[PDB]
Amino acid sequence: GALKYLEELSKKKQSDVVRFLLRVRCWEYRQLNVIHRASRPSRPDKARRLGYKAKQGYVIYRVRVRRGGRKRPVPKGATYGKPTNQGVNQLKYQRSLRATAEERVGRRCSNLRVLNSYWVNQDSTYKYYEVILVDPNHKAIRRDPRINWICNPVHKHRECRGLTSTGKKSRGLNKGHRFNKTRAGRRKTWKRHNTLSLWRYR
Amino acid sequence: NNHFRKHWQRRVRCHFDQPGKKVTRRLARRAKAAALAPRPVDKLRPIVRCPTVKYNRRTRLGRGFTLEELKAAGIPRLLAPTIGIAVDHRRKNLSEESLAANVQRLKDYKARLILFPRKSNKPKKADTPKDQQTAETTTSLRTSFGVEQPLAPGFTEISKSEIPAGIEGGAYRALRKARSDARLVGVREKRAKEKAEAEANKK
Amino acid sequence: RRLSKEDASRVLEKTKKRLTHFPQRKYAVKA
Amino acid sequence: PVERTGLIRGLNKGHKTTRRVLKERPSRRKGAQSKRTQFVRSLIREVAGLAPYERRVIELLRNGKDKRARKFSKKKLGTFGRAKRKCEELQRIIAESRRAH
Amino acid sequence: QEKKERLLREATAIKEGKKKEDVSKKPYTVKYGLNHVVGLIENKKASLVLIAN
Amino acid sequence: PTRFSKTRKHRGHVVGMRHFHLLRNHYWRPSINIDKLWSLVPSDVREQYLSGQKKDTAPVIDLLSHGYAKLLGKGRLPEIPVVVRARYVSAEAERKVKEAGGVVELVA
RNA sequence: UUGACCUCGGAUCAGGUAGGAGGACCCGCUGAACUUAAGCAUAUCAAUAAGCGGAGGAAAAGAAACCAACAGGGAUUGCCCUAGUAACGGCGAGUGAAGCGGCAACAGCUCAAAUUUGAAAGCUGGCUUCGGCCCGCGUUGUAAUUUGGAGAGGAUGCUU
RNA sequence: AAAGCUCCUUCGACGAGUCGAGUAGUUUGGGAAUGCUGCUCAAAAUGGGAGGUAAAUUUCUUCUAAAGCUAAAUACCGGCC
Repeated sequence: GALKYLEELSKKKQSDVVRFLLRVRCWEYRQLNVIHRASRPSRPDKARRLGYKAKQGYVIYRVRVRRGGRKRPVPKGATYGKPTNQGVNQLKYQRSLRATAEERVGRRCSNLRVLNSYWVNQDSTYKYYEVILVDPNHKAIRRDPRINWICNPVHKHRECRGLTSTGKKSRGLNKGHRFNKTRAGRRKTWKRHNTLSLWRYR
Repeated sequence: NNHFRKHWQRRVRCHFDQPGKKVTRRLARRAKAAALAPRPVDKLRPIVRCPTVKYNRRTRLGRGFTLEELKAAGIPRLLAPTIGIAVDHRRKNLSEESLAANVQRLKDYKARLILFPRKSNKPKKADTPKDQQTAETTTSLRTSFGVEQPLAPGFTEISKSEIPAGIEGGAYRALRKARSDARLVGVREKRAKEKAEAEANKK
Repeated sequence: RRLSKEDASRVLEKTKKRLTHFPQRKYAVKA
Repeated sequence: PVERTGLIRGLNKGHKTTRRVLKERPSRRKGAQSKRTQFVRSLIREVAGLAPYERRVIELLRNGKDKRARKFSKKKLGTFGRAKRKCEELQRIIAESRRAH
Repeated sequence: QEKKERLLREATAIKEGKKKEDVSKKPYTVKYGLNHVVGLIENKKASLVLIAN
Repeated sequence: PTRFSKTRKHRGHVVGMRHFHLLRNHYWRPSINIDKLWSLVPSDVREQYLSGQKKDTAPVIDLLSHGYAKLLGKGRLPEIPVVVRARYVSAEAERKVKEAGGVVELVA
């Protein structure tokens, strides 16, 4: 069908047609609100492969977040401790702007569950994302075995706990020797390695 | 070398619940056995050889049987987990010996298997008849189908006429020669190709 | 707020076919 | 497969077994070209065109400055192998454009 | 509604025992749907394609 | 116990290279000398061999089954032919086995 | 003129949902200093305390873009061992894993990328005489089929 | 009506501001081999990732990322018994 062509076209982000579309849509999204509902996904192939369905109970919300680093909220931008040899301009937030976008969209629609999200645009000030959300109280959602896992209470606010794709990436949940400290949870692994274990017959 | 410079007393784990946890595990094992009876409490596992050069002398139980093993033993991959056989799609059979041993293991299991019909009134041709459903049964496949011979036999007797001649030149010299040839693989190849190029130039 | 029993026990058609033609069997192993 | 020597060191070391020839696993087919994806990628290349860095490299290749094109492609893409593959692809599109013209 | 009527009339004929080949005929309709139309174009089964503005 | 301590009495009176990602299983190769080689034979059969009730047979010892990879050459052997299968062997151990009338076979 | 789409709105419209508490344990974010290094900006304390967000009866992780280099193992988790080891470290105080191996427990799967095209076969809601009938969603794709262990197309004859 | 097995000429779609690279901060035993985040550049089709010393050439071995679900063994200074 057409979505293979859309995926190959969305690969080519520096072609004339794609840059023109990105520019005009970025101006439009800048004129719109910071968080606003998208009636349909502007990247239907990306939304479909991330799990969006044209079924009642699926919504798309478009959100823009300020890009760059993170600034520590100390008075006059200076701390009164030991020297750090670096300023607040070079501090890095450990989660992604995609995660920030998902969390703000979830707070805006607290009755829904964040399924996934995807990049749609960026400029010098903002990054633009579209978040797919699913209504766990809708009958079409609750009757579908491919999605009714999300109705269970253990999936309340997955984006706040890092259970989305960008959250798994940021927590470093991958197999191998490069992810020794983080594959099972960093703090859990640290507690296990710093726990002193004393048996009865030692 | 004492690592007590953190707040170690916040995360001291004692184990005064060791007998209680053993009792809990035994109760769970009894409940699982009662729920699964008359089936065995565990699945059938294959015989695999441990990796690395330290542990390749010894065999142990693996995760599950391969698809090639199931195909050679005549058990479909969808029926196999439903009759107490573990299936592992990641493992491959690179050699004939492990494949043959696991196929023999599966054939022995299928010979000793009793299969009750889904409906009592209508038994099928693949099902065990009522006059053969009565036999003494086992409940531990890890015991009845365990690793019988984990290591090679360390002692064997042969006649004095069958003593091998041995490697010519000596075993120590054979090891030294093998090491030297391995270290001089590439140098001899470079010399050979240089000689071939010189012969081609001045033939 | 918990899912109803019918919706929780509802299953896909491919899984239904698999459970129809290959269910968990009652079996025993001779000693 | 090559038979092992039965020794602990040297070339072809290791315990002797009868090696099997496996049917090739479907998970290892990745990277192979398919007719549909080839057709779709060719059509999308025709529809979209080229990137500005690709235009710079193809113009350097038209002038024949191959080493500078390889260096610029490595700077743009990051790795030497990806730069070499991109330069070969741009050579092929120059060749088809010339055989068309 | 027309489809439901066709199904009911065909069900009457099957209730009588007549064949679906006897009671029905090959349909001829405009083909729509994006993936379907793209597939038809690739398989060269499409005679004419109208694309929305 | 607290009652035995001295405090109760004192109550009232107070180089080279660095190897990244080392795997010890690469370098696993335990060694056994030849003076302990006959201890690997089971006791009764060893007594029969040393007394001389088996003059037409030779024992075959697989060191890898007992957990040894190299046969070293400390000590002396009796004049009995023994087949020894090992991954590694030292020159003196092989020479002493050959004087005893056996053979050292190389395995992997 | 009349109507249709698209986008954006209103309603004490019909039906739902969230907030707060708790927070021992769990998932993240943010984040010290006393202390120890003669003092001290690397370091240590500590990727800890305090601060913020989010769950459950467990959570999390989880069915390899793994480990390996072997005669190869085979999702995750935890215990024992690996091991105070490989490694990191001003002017050195110190820090410190992993594969294999034994055990406890084991369970596997769902989508996107294909045209049902000889028939959207799918679904929310409203009213019911409970048989169904309507208003809609949806072709910018809802069902069936397929997920790499494969599968699709054929051929084949038995089984469920 | 669905479903499994066997064989096969052929076909066999497989996730992009993502992978990867540079740089900065932080983190790690991985201050030559770690992860995460921000900024800049930005992929491919037997291709890609990894193979704990930087690079080129030729091989080899393993997997198949950028979508998702899932009990048990594990924890528990809160609550109830």
